[PDB]
Amino acid sequence: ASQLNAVVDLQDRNTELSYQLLLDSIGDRTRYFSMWNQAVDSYDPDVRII
Amino acid sequence: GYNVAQCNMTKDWFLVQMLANYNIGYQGFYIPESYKDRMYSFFRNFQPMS
Amino acid sequence: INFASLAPRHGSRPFMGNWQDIGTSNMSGGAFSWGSLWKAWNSSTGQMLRDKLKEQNFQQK
Amino acid sequence: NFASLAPRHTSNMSGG
Repeated sequence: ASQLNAVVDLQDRNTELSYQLLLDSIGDRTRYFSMWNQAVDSYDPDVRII
Repeated sequence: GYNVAQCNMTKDWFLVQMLANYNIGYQGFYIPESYKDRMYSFFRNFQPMS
Repeated sequence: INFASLAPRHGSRPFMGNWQDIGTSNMSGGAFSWGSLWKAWNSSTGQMLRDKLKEQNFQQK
Repeated sequence: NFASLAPRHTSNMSGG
């Protein structure tokens, strides 16, 4: 009925990074979930450090 | 004579990071509990080299 | 001071830790509730993935 | 009052 937009998004927040940190905080991060394509990037420590 | 961990980090900065992340530092340094140290936490990614 | 104020307050109830909290641990019979989770170069992938398993691994979040 | 339903038998970035 009333087009009172209930999402007021600013360009100062970084919602992507916020969700990235929240997913780390509440649950384990290593495990892979295919549905959300939930697979955190990571390097091989024997490649980053020789 | 202000370095720690056999690296370049000063005692001040290491103390501040550990205090900010694990409430550790006023009662002796020690490896924080694993659940407090997530993937994006400080200590996990700390990697001194020489 | 009731000594109370000095506590992190989490909600109008000053959060004070359990009374029975002082402590002992010597050698045998006593242990804690958070614990140790823990040829060459051939296959590769399962291995990269497992190295990645070195993070928080259980619970008590 | 609602016990007939029960089975019978905050995170900001920091906070340590």
